This record gives sequence, C-alpha cells and structure tokens, in this order.
Amino acid sequence: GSMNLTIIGSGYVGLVTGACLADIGHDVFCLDVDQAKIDILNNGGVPIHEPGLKEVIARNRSAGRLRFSTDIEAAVAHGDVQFIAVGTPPDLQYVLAAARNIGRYMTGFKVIVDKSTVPVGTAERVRAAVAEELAKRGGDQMFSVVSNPEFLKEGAAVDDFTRPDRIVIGCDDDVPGERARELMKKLYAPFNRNHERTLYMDVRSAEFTKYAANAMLATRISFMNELANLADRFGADIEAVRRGIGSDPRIGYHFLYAGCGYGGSCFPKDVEALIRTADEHGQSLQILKAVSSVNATQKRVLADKIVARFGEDLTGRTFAIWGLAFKPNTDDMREAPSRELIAELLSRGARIAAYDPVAQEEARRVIALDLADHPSWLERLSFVDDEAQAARDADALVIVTEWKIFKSPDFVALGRLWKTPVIFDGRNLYEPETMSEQGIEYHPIGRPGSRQAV
Amino acid sequence: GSMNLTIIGSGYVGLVTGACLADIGHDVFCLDVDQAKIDILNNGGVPIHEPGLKEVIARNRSAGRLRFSTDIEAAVAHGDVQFIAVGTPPDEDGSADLQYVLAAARNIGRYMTGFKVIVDKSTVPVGTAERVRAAVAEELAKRMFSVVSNPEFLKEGAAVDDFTRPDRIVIGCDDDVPGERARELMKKLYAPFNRNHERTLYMDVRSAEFTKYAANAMLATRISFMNELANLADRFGADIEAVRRGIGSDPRIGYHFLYAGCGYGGSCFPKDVEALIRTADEHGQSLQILKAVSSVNATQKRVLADKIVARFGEDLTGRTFAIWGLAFKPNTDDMREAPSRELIAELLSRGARIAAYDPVAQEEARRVIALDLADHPSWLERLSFVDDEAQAARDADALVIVTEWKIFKSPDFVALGRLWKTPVIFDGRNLYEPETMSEQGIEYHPIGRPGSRQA
Ligand SMILES: O=C(O)[C@H]1O[C@H](OP(=O)(O)OP(=O)(O)OC[C@H]2O[C@@H](n3ccc(=O)[nH]c3=O)[C@H](O)[C@@H]2O)[C@H](O)[C@@H](O)[C@@H]1O
Ligand SMILES: O=C(O)[C@H]1O[C@H](OP(=O)(O)OP(=O)(O)OC[C@H]2O[C@@H](n3ccc(=O)[nH]c3=O)[C@H](O)[C@@H]2O)[C@H](O)[C@@H](O)[C@@H]1O
Repeated sequence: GSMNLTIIGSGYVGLVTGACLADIGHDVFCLDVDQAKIDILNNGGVPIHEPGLKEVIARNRSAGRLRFSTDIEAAVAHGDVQFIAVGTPPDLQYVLAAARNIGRYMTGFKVIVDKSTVPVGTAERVRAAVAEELAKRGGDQMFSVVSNPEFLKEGAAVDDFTRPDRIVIGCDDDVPGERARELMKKLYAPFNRNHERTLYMDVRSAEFTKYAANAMLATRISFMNELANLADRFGADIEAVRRGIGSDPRIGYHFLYAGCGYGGSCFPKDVEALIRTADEHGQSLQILKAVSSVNATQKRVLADKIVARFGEDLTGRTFAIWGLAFKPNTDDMREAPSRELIAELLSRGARIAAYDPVAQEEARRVIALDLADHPSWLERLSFVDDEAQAARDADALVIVTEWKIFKSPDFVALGRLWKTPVIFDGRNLYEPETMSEQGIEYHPIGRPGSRQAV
Repeated sequence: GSMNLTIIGSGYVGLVTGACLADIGHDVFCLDVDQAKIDILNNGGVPIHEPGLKEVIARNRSAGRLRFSTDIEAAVAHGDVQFIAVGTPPDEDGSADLQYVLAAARNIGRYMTGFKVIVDKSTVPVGTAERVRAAVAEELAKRMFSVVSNPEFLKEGAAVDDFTRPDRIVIGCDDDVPGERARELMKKLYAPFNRNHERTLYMDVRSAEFTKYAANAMLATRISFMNELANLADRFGADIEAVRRGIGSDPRIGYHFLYAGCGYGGSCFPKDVEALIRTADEHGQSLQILKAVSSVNATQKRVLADKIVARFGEDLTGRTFAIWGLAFKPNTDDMREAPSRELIAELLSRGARIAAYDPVAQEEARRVIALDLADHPSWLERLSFVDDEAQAARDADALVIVTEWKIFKSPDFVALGRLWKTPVIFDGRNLYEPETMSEQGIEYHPIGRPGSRQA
C-alpha cells in the first residue's frame, strides 16, 4: 500500500502534491534548498493562499507522514519515487540540478517524476543528467524518468488534487519504464478505486498534453473575446451566443466567458512557450499566435472603452476598481488585467481607488513595482477596505475580477457615493436590462449596453 | 396543440423539418416552386440520402398532415407559421445568395391575411431577419407579423434523429408585442420536444442568427487546433491521439471534435467560417483566430499528397494510388469541399493513376471531380472508380484513407495482399494502431503519430 516518496520543491505544486499524497497514507519527504521556506513550514505556516492546505499539512506532520527539510542526501535516500516539482522561472537549471542530485546519491532503483510543467523533451535531458552522474560512480543502478503533469488550479488545488479529472502518466515501455509504470500504478491506486482516472501514454506525449490543454483553454477564451467584439458590431449578445453554442455537447459550457482577458502564471506562459518552441522547430502556430494576439489586445479593452467615453486626458476623473487578482479566489497578481488597466488610467492623469477581497497587499506591492518609474502616478492610487468606498466621487466603476461579493452589490448605497452612475464591466456580471432599469450606464463586453450607455 | 404550418423549400432542411413537425401532430404544407421536385415527392420518392425520411413522409401524407405543392397562395393562406427553409447557394463571388429567402418573404407579405410568424430556418447571415421584415412590410404597405430566427442543427445522413432528439432548440424573437406573440406560438409549436426536458433556448433575433455561425466556427476551430498540433507532434516525436485523450479528459474541453486528420469539408464549416471572416472584414474587424483556422485547414488538405511526394517523389507518373473514402464525411454522398477532391487533383496533376472507392458517393464524386478537372481530360482518364474496396488496391503503390467509413475499420489484408504492389498506407483519419500495422508488415503513415516500424 504505502510508499516512501520525496517531493523536490516546497512550492505550490510541490506542497499540495506532497501534503495530499501523505494524506492518503504515503510517507513523504518534502525537500527544498531554501532554509527560510523550510523553517516557515516547520513552524506551521503556509507561504501560499491555499484553502485546506494548512490543515492537511498539520495532520500529516503529526501522523509522521510529512517532513520538511533542506537535507538533499536524506531526501534521495528516503524516496523510491522522486517528484521534481521545482520552478522553471524565465530555465531548466533547477530541474536539472534536482536530477543530478538524485543521480549523485541514489543507491537503488528510482522513479524520477517530472511533475513541474516542463517542455517536451525535458524527461530525456533529466535522464541524460542522472545517467552521467551514475557513470561517474561506476554504479549499475537503474532508473526511469516519468512525466506526470499537474492540473491544479490556484485556490482550489487541494480539491483538484484529491478528485482529479484524470492523472496523466507518460512512461517508457522498456524494462525500467515498465517497472516505473507499476510503481506509479501502486502510488495512485487510491484514486482509481472507482472509474479509472489514470491515463498512461509515452513520455513526450504526456509532456505535450499539459501545454496542449492550457492552449485549448486559452483558445476558447480568445475565441469568445473576438466574437464579443463582433457581437458589438452585429447588435448581438455574446452571453446568449455562449449559451447557444455551449449547449452543443461537442463544445460544452465552460471556459467560454468573454471578458477583459486571461492572466495568471500559467496560460500566458504555456501559450507563449508552445509558440516559441514550435517556431524553434520551424513551425508557426497560427492559431495560438492569434489567441495570444487577441488576449494582448483584450487586456486593453477596458481602458480603451474608458478613453472612448471620457477622452484621452483623464485628469480630474476618478475610477473605482473592483477586482485586482488575475481571477477570483486567489491573491495572485501575475499577468493580472487589473495591472494593465490601472497603469493605463494613471498614465492619463486619473485617480484610482481599488478594492479586492484578498489581493490588496499583493496588488500594492506589484503595482508599486510596475510604476516605479512614475512615483507621481502612485500618489493618485489608493486601496480601500470596503467595495462601496472605492466608488466615492467616482466617474465610473470598473469590474475586472468576478469575485462573488460583486455579484449582488448595494446599488442604492453606490448611488449615494459615485459622481456618475457608470459601470464598465470586464466580466459581464449583470443583466443590461436590469442596469437600465436602475439608471446605470452599463458597458459590458460583447453585450448591448444599458439604454444610458447607448 | 396542432398548428397549421408552412415550410417553404422542399430541400433537405425543409423536408426533414416539415416531415418531423407533421409527425408530432402539426398540419404541414411543404411549398416549392420546382414542380419536378414536388412530383418526385408526391410519387413517394425522396431527392436526398436521408435514413428514415421517406417512411416519415409516407406516414404523414397518409395521416393527412403533410402536403406537397407548388401552390404559393395556398401555402401562404395555410401557414400561420411560415418556415423559410430555402437554399442559399453560393455566387461566383462565393457568398450565399439570399434571393430565394427574400423572394419567399415577399410572397408571404403579398398574400398574407392576418398575423404571421415568419421563421428563418435555413442558415442566413446576421441581419437577415431584418431584411426579411422590411421586405414583408414593403408588400404590406402596397396593400401584423414577426420574423423569428430558428436555426437548424441537423447533420446530413442523421437529420431525422437530430431533429427528433435535439440538443437544444434556438429561438430568436423580438421584444415587442408582435415578437412576444410569435414567441408564444413558437413555444406551442415546440411543446412536444419540451415535454419532459426544457430544450428551447430563447434569445433575441440577431443573437440566434449569430449562434449558428459561432457554433460551426468553434467546431472548425477545435479541428484546426488539433491539426496544427498534429503537425507539431511530428516535430516533437509525440502522438496526437495520446494528446487528444490527455486534453479531452478535461471536461472543460470535452472529448468530441478533436480528431486530427486530413481536414474538414462539407457545405457548412468552410461556408460558415468564411462568412464570419468576410462580414467581420466588412465591418473593419479581422477575425485573427478564424483566419488562422481557415488557413490551417487549407494547408491540412495538402498533407496527404505532401507525404506521398516525400515517399515516392514529385513525379508520380507510373504510380497507382487506391483511395478509400470520397464523401466529405462518412454516411453521406455529399462531396462539397471534400478533402478527397484536393488530394485526387494533386495526385493526378503529378501523373498518378487513381482508383477510388466510397460506399455511396461514387456517382457524386465522378460528377464533381469531372467538373473540378474539366480543363485536364488527360488527368480524368487516369481516374477510375471501383465498386469493391479491395479492388481499388489492384497494382497500387499505396492505399490512402480519406473518409472513415465504418467498413474501412476492418480491412481484409489477405484480399489486399492478393492485389497491391507494395503494402503502404497513408491514413488521413488515423483508423489503425501503428503497432498493429507493424505486426501485419504494413508501412503505415498516419497524421501526427509515429507510423509503423516499416514506415
Ligand atoms: O497550469 C496550471 O497550473 C493551471 O492553469 C489554469 O488555472 P488558473 O490559471 O489558475 O485559472 P483559470 O481558472 O484557468 O483562469 C485563467 C485566466 O482565464 C480567465 N478566464 C477563465 C475562464 C473564462 O471563461 N474566461 C476567462 O477569461 C480567468 O479570469 C483567468 O484570468 C488551468 O485552469 C488549470 O487547469 C491548470 O492546471
Ligand atoms: O450546419 C450544419 O447543417 C451542420 O454542420 C455540421 O455538420 P456536417 O458538416 O454535416 O458534419 P460534421 O460531422 O460536423 O463534419 C464536418 C467535417 O469535420 C471533419 N471532422 C469532424 C470531427 C473531427 O473531429 N475532425 C474532423 O476532421 C469531418 O470529417 C467533416 O469533414 C455540424 O456538425 C452540424 O451541427 C450543423 O448542423
């Protein structure tokens, strides 16, 4: 039943993977070279915004199934299966360094699992690195490198790990590959007690799958954003079109919400990576280039509409911003559309009052960096603790991230605060007709505006 | 519950819509101006390849719920709801001709007494319902109604099933009093389909018009997306079918319409994506993604010939290729935009001899390919069509699979071995497992996967 596992990288993917595998009964050693992070974890803290994770870590540490250490040798000796879950910042040196440490110390068969999102062909480089360490030692030790990508969503990662749609395992079919596949089967057995959730394939195809999946999700979004722009010209309603096409089971209903673009640390990075490596291989990915181009423009749509409505010089104007994080339920600001919007508005002289239920501190940090070259613009940026207060004296309210708290606001209270009842909605939260009936000039994406907007 | 309905257009969308609405108890008048077609229908004949249709027609003629006539005034007088289901054939310009829908609209307005719901059922560009309304009001002025968009989501060869068990019914109606009146009539009309599960989606007219194009555009996008990744899979040494399993297993993406191959055809996808691209360009918007999907599909239709040239050389004089599949998809004789037409033209242009087989599309293929290649009678002399699938492989350098008819999924390699010159297969639909092909000594070249060892 229970196996000795090591997770390399105490980051987000690594922590959730390690904690949840400990939670099904495996004995897990989480390695990170950063003593500070390890210290934080061993003092019962959690460096990430991840519901349920602290309590999973806590109960498994107490049960003796989860340990946090910087001790590389102890990590190699512990784990029969070694998950490489280290970052790949804008660079594979860390996954390759992890691989070399396994090769330099291992004394028996190892399954090395590439769990971090890595380019196709990485498993072969990991294999070469481990092999060369073994050749220095003269040892006969055998091993196999497996690709097992992550499909977690920030802020929902514990549930996504615990009830996955599928588990993708790319393995070789030679003798060590089959030995590794058997160990992976045993490792994930508790997830396969009902429907089979594991999908086995070759290593290169598993590596490609992760990029292809995110690329298709991004493609759905940019597809709808281009059609939203066309709906405006046609006098059509993209939300009606969304239900109209999503109701074909071959299309499906999810990931078709037009709005102010996709952000995060996944889609832009994985789409761009796939475009770049295809180009390096002599192929221009026409659809993915278009998807990326559409998204770049779409992240400017809110400010463009604001300029169309109010003029190029926004000095003397105030805008309330609802939503900062790149999506609901996280404090993550990476590639957040709010950052592009706020920079654009500040550059034109506007004042900005911003609200987000959880992301205020991170937004303050990163926007101060974004606009470090314009300290005077930052003097016009404030953050408020209550959503309605952002609207005080505002010429318009701008919705960027569809946090639930924004879905049924107190428009009466808003009416007593704002200068003019104007809403630009990058996430289509409200019915236009309802906004009309409430005296709000409503500017959604791809839908007829309220009558005041027209 | 029974209403009196008129269907204008005794073509494919019209015949299925008319016959199946009669079948749920409505009294249907099917109008068409072509007396020859009306005759074939009243003689118990049916102009199209459509399983189950003839039986449905026969039953409803007998029940007195289905009539066929060329009588316009009778048609307009019968139909409280008037479905416009006429064709929109291309022009030399390649845009859809609306003349027949507007001619139908005008006729309604010329003879109509009392309220009418005019339903645009054939696929038409956003804004067509407004042109129809104006044309009807034009005719009324000389002498109350509402125009509704109710797009069709049928699949040739499965139209009766698709109509009888729809995923959804889209109804686009106006917000005013005539529009509200039409909406209630549409609800009553479709009541039997919503009896146990609500299947109707109501929206405004222009959104319903747009929905039809948007749906087909997304389907085409999924296919071109996978075809571009298939070409990349070759460069990476990955397997596009493994990638399909790996991404389609995310339910936000879903498992359907992710089969890479030799491209999409038919009279719907290329027409509807081209129509979106063109109309958008005419409003000063470039649809970057749809332009890329159309471009990749044009390139994908060259891939099989490309592989054949890579394997045998640029001059195919003295080569013979067997082609399995001609129709644009299985279960139809429809040759519109078929990948087989481009492949066959490219191979013949290089000197090859071609022997082609399809379970039902041979006559249509001969007709349409003779038109395609009318300027090159010497190429046409090198094309023949065979009535048995194995016979196409006689003296063939390679077999090429273009359309995944079920029959091809279980080849008799002993029969093929008694016939072909070299055991080489180019597969544009990925029907077989490359390892299995290796076991059978077949040199196998699929799309986006490593082939057999012999390959
Ligand atoms: O590679 C990863 O680790 C993860 O990347 C994404 O997860 P994430 O980026 O956290 O969140 P999403 O919910 O995918 O949102 C991405 C962006 O798309 C936007 N979006 C999403 C859906 C939609 O319909 N429209 C839309 O604009 C969101 O607002 C957000 O800015 C994927 O959803 C996960 O499956 C994948 O595991
Ligand atoms: O507008 C219409 O009347 C119809 O158009 C298409 O139906 P159709 O073109 O008859 O047939 P499809 O099964 O959609 O096939 C279209 C093309 O895509 C190709 N295809 C399909 C699926 C796939 O995964 N890969 C792929 O290449 C097929 O071989 C074919 O050439 C739509 O599927 C229907 O929903 C729509 O009602």
